[PDB]
Amino acid sequence: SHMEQLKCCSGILKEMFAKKHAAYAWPFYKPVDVEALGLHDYCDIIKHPMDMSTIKSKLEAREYRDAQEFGADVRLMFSNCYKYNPPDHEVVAMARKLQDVFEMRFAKM
Ligand SMILES: CCOC(=O)c1[nH]c(C)c2c1CCCC2=O
Repeated sequence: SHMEQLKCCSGILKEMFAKKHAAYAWPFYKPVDVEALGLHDYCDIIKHPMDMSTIKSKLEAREYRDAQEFGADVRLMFSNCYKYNPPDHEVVAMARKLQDVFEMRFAKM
């Protein structure tokens, strides 16, 4: 059931937003503020920005046909972070910790 697997996707996103993961998930909660100092080049590098609130809205608006499409947006959000930032940036390590949560849940769904 595609409906049931999308309910699992909503459960994975709910955990990613949970207090347990907040110490490293918070940079991914909302769209990157491209007007902040140091982010003048974000829009030139990142063609398709993505964040957890936009994914939550896409789930609510039924913009994902299946778990594969939901997973693609979660992975786009982490890939944007890895592409934009230097490999030693604090946010890259936070993205890895959050991706560990996602990949384990997504694989076992
Ligand atoms: C202080 C507020 O910065 C953020 O929440 C935030 N989130 C992500 C994913 C990023 C940033 C800033 C650096 C670029 C980046 O990849």
